[PDB]
Amino acid sequence: GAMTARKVDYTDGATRCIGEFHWDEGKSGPRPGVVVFPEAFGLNDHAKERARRLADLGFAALAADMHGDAQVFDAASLSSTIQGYYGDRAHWRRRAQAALDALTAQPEVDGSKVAAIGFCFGGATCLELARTGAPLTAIVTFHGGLLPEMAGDAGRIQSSVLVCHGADDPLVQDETMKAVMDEFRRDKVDWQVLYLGNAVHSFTDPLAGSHGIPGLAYDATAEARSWTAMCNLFSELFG
Amino acid sequence: GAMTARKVDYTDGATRCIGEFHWDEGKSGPRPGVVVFPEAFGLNDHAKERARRLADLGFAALAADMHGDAQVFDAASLSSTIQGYYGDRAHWRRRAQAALDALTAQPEVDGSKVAAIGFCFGGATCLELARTGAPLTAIVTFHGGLLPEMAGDAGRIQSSVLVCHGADDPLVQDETMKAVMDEFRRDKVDWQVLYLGNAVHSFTDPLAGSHGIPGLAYDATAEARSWTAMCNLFSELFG
Ligand SMILES: [Cl-]
Ligand SMILES: [Mg+2]
Ligand SMILES: [Mg+2]
Repeated sequence: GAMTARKVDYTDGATRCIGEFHWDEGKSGPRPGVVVFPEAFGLNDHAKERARRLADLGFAALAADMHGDAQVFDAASLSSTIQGYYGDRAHWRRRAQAALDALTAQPEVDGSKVAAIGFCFGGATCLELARTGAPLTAIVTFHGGLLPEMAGDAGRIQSSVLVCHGADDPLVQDETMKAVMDEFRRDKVDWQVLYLGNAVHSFTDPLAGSHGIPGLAYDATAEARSWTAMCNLFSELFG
Repeated sequence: GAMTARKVDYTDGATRCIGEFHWDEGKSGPRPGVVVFPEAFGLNDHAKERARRLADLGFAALAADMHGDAQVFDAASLSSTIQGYYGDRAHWRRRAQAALDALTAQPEVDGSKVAAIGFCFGGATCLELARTGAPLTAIVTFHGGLLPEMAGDAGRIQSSVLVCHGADDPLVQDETMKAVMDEFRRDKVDWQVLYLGNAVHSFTDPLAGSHGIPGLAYDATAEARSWTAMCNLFSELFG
């Protein structure tokens, strides 16, 4: 019947992280692995549920702890450490790589077949990680607040890229989306961008409206369609 | 085993059209109907194959004859017909509606569950037809050279809209895509736009390169992914 989950301790320098690894015990042997990067709030029920859903699709999934000590922040207390990441992208990248290493350390994971998904800040985190040249098959971002690349990033992405974007999301500027697409074009990345009408930021979270942060709202249609697009990409590229 | 096809005679004023209707004889009773609008060349093997593939998915599909007398043009001989449509959008719309009426006339079609897909000019045709307020559940455009709306079109689309766009297609301007998306936003249409990286115009046709028209090339990845997105939307909205 049910999927199983277990805590995974890992480190990034002096920071101790506690992720949660989801897999189907009913399935035997190595299988594709997915890192799930949460929203800025941190490792929360939303991210863990997405990892569970991935285990139910036949994957081994690690819900990542970016902040360390499984810390969760509310809207008020958040800028430390989110600005920490934007102001030091090398540090941000190492923290993401630590999660990918923790995934690949699990014996249920086929290390040759790994991907990453992420939500909001976690979506941005997927793209940062891909830009290091990590050996990812695919990344999928969900309402990710993507950044333009750093000098030296050109040509490094090895993964397929699917960006699922809320078409009315006020937190992501048109100019940024165009710049990122132009990077993908330049490098001939295997890329897609799916614009989801009537969707804003955090469209995948039924609690999106609970934070009192403007520009965040749930849209079940966008959640379903983006998840299906992700599922299709993984089925195409794995197995 | 195999799907079946039959010719369907219909008229738009003085113009006699000969479409081709595809269905599974193994399936009994009314089923969702799809009009397939071809590229500018006219009713050809490419369009008929897509109608066949739709019949294999459980739909009743009419490959439309826009030009009349099942006429096909090559790249050289094409403009007199095509400029005819762009210079008289009301006429273009009536010609499209005649195909939709011919579909709905077939006893295998559930008239309450109809959609339209189109390729290139046929994609543009789907959007023109939806702008009349036709009772379509969904339209899906594949490398469609979409036009901005006519004065008086606002609020009229009742269908879901999925636009599958080749991200490097030189025949469709960024400004046009942005304008169309802004119409969808304004009216709160149930819309998506899927940008397919590395794809140009006519990405769904393995013969795209055979016409000697610059900007046209096949991309099997884009063909597959756009077809899957279409199939998903139909499964979501029908049944
Ligand atoms: Cl669903
Ligand atoms: Mg490459
Ligand atoms: Mg509406």
